[PDB]
Amino acid sequence: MQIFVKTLTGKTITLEVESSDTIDNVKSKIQDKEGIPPDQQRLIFAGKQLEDGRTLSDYNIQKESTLHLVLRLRGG
Amino acid sequence: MQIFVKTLTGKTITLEVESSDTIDNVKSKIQDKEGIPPDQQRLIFAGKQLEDGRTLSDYNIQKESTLHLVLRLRGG
Amino acid sequence: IKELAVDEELEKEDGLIPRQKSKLCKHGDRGMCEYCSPLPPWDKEYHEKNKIKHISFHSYLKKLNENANKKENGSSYISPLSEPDFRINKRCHNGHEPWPRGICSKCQPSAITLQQQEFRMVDHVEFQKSEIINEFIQAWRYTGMQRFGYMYGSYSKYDNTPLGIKAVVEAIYEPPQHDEQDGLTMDVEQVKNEMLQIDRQAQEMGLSRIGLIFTDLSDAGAGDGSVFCKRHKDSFFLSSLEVIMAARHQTRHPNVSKYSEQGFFSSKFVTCVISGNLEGEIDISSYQVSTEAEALVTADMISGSTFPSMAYINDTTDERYVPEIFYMKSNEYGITVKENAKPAFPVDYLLVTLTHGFPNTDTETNSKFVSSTGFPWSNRQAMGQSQDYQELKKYLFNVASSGDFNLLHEKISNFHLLLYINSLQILSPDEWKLLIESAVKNEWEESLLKLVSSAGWQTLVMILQESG
Ligand SMILES: [Zn+2]
Ligand SMILES: [Zn+2]
Repeated sequence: MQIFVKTLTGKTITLEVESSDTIDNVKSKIQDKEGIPPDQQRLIFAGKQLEDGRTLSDYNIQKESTLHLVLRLRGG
Repeated sequence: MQIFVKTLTGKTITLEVESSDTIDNVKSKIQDKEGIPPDQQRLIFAGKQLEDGRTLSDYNIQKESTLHLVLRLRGG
Repeated sequence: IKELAVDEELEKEDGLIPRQKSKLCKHGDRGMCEYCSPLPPWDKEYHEKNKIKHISFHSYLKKLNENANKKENGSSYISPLSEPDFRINKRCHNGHEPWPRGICSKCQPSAITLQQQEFRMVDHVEFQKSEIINEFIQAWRYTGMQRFGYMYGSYSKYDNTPLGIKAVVEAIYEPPQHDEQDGLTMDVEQVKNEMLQIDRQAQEMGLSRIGLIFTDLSDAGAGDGSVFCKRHKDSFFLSSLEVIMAARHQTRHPNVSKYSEQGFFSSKFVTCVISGNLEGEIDISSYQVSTEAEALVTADMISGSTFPSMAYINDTTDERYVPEIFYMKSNEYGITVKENAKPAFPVDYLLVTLTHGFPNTDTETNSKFVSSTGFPWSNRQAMGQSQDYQELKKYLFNVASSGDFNLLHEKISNFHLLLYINSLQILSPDEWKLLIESAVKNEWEESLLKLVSSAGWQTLVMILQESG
């Protein structure tokens, strides 16, 4: 289904996910086209930090729903 | 060889600088085109302020990269 | 057509000035002959007695209604309140149908007498807080160069001036400009594209761009003396280059009026300048331009001169016919009649003054925008206060990670903080419109709890805590 993956810098990129798929397929999709390892791939929905080992049925992710991604930036 | 210095008003200034010179010569070249003294001038390279005593190689500034120009007096 | 809510209230009230009985009255107590009759609000003799130098245009509208509407039949409703035109009618209603071949006196613009305007649109500009414009001068104290801004505000009645409108300002927005030590000049295209989106958020908040400010300080020695004295009686009051920027801003923002035939007349726009007093401080002053002559000739004939007091008059190229400009000045022996057969005529004559001031701190009706006035502004890239989301952890943070609603709502009513949030457009536009209306209006306690219970504000504090 169609979703709106939006990072912290306002860049929204359209991705694809199944309604019963896990969130690790989304984390693997960010690892493909953005090259981010999963220690910095932080998705947030409904004010809660989405764990990497869960599915979309717990957070009730529906079609055409936006996503809030946080990327870690550090000097050390 | 080529470089691009851009102000805050959306105006990019073309300049041809050597790859192995100092930053003070870059401030002298933008002085001759407009008439701004290089004491209050400052150069921002992606959020990093360029020091006038250094060169173009230690900051790893590549060809025709977008630069920033800002004016800030020391006493003022 | 519909005018403003402030403009219709000044029209309904007559604004008569009452008088008392006198020794010169010979009539009885139940009457009035001439000496205790009600005084008209447009008499300039009463104006200069209380040192009011203009006749408060809504009363000037009343003094022309007596000339338009009479006791006779009439049956016209002309209401001659229009902009006097100096352009040339091409059809000309005569036999000289092209202007390349023929011009007579009924279409020729007459010689400009240079008579001063006796009425001003805005009678008194007022401010909201001394901490608001203190941040504007603080921008000069960090980068040492001049600044620029636009003032957003509203209007209401003024009881000091008879039938007068006062100008209230609420917040100041700064466009992105290129600063310089001598003066300043920015691109008009990127400013107009930036000002289009600020007018969107100003509609729901009840704001309107009605003013602008630009600085001119020239610090003397940075010790005992504050600034130099550039603008005085012998020098220029307003430079001729800034007359052009003041004239184009008034033509872009017209004022709706039912009495005018074109539908718009008598623009309510203020131009304020920070220049400093004569002796020792940085006291400001404001003047606005004249509608009678300067407002229409700026479309064709205003050219820049090397003198700041005067402006050059250029020549005619096949469509731009201009009349001769005359003014009176003293010669080496006496005072003479109009002499000007020479260019570079002064522009300080075409300015009408205003009375600026700040209200008392002990009481007011409201202030509506005093949150901190210390938040980093949107386009202050010359200064260091142009931060990213690192500032939102420092500024508000939902204070101490658990905030009281009396201490949380007092920070949320900032103008530039609310204009920074909706640019990210995390919240819905319906939830954002009730967010800005809660911060600017009263009885906000029942609607602030509606904001914290929404999932959009929960996602805003969750995406801020993980980021730096
Ligand atoms: Zn009487
Ligand atoms: Zn004619």
